[PDB]
Amino acid sequence: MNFNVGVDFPSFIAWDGEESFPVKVDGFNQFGFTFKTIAALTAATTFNIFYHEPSDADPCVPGPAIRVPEVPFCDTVLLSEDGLAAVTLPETVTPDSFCAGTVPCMNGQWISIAPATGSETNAANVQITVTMKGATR
Amino acid sequence: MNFNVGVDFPSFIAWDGEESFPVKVDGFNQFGFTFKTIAALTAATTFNIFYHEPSDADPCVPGPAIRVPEVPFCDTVLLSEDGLAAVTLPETVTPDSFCAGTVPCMNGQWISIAPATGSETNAANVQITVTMKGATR
Amino acid sequence: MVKLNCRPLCQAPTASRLVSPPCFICRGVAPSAP
Amino acid sequence: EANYDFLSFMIGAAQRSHRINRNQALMIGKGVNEPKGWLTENCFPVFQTLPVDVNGTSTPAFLAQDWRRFVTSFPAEYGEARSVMHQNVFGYLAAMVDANGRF
Amino acid sequence: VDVNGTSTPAFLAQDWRRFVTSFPAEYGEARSVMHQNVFGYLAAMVDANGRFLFGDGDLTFTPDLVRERIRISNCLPDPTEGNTKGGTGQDAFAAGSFVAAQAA
Amino acid sequence: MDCRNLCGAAAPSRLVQPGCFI
Repeated sequence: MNFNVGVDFPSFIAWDGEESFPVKVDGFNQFGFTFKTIAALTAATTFNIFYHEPSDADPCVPGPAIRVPEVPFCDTVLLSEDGLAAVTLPETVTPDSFCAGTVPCMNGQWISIAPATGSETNAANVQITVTMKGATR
Repeated sequence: MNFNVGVDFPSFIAWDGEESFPVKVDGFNQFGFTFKTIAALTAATTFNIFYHEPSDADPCVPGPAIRVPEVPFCDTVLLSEDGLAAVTLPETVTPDSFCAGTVPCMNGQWISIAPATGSETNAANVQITVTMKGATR
Repeated sequence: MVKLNCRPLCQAPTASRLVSPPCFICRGVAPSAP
Repeated sequence: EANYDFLSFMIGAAQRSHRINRNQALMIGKGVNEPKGWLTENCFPVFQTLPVDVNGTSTPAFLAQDWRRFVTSFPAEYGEARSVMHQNVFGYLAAMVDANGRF
Repeated sequence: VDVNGTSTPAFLAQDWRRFVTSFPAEYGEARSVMHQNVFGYLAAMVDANGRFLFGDGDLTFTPDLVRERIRISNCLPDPTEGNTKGGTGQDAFAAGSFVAAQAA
Repeated sequence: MDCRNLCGAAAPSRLVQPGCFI
């Protein structure tokens, strides 16, 4: 008795192993992340979050990819040396285990994920996609 | 205040425009499909659906892609060539415009989507994902 | 809508075997030799 | 007519079929339209006894020691646990024999 | 203990009785502490005949440990690591692994 | 930051018992 859940929480590709994809998050108001590997990893992997602004040439296309600054919560013990938002998939994840994450503060209209340099080898086996929650219109 | 929605409706890739991937839904109870068009198409894009069963070699690996059967209901009066569940994204669908789909009756362990014979070149510019719901595992 | 109904004439018996747990064996004894 | 009441016969051998299929499902119900059987769910801790080598064969088997441990190895902090199996397995256990020949 | 020439470590009910009886009696009543894994590995002891060394003929061995002056625990080092390290081949107790204790 | 699993994969738990050790 499944419901059509394409009319609610529609997912979109973000990183298909070797290509980033800015997805529009304006109409939506909440969004998370699912990390799924197709093989085993070799070393720990890191992924950098970016965001785009509407390029003046057209309001419905992403502009450049500007960096996202991670905002600290309470009870924090460490900060990224630059303050920049980035997630990490730890080593020893078997490719039948999805992994969750979510940025607590949005900025821009298109979110994007890129393989942090020096870790793009495992990136191929990694696939990151995004789901959302709201329509608002 | 975007909740961590990785858990509580995650999702995975199903068809990256190049190849299919059976996405386990046996551990789930409700699910659905989300299409996405990246470029203007040429004609109606038909997609065959399939369901899989666990290989006797390993209960955690897909077997073959058995043909999911189309099921009718109250006003279903347009059955296909004896009934084989398969969908079709129509023409006149611009980019940044996602679609929704579902299968009324689940069968097997996981689902898979393939470009119907003749829609491959059009399928080259589509990306299809699957999103689950609620499950207790 | 004639519904059929059929029974056999002579029945055959049913035999079977009664295999039973084997000898007690040791899956490794301490005092032994190579 | 036809004195034997078919109505009550069916009213009985509908609930009987329902009950037996309910039990079968809740035991090994395979996902779709079948309540998930705890057998096929396969997230229970499952212990497999190691085989025995009879004159160099490494033949699978099962002796009373494994059973007694599998019963006792249950963490008592969870509470009282009951065991379920076939009567064939029970007769198999009651039919165990030592090397000398005694039960 | 020896096996096929190899001298892997092990533990026997004889050693357990030796340890529990070796307490200086004049001290006083000294109870013992151990993991349920150890008590299970013990109650599942089988002789060369094929008989259980304890509770012979009732498929389980269950004496009241209070009478047998044994308090049980479950977050002790548990020498049978994950209840899988009995030892005939590569399952040796890895000598240097706590087993049990006893004190007043 | 919160990670999951799909299959049980708890199949192999080979319990060992004290053989005839004498």
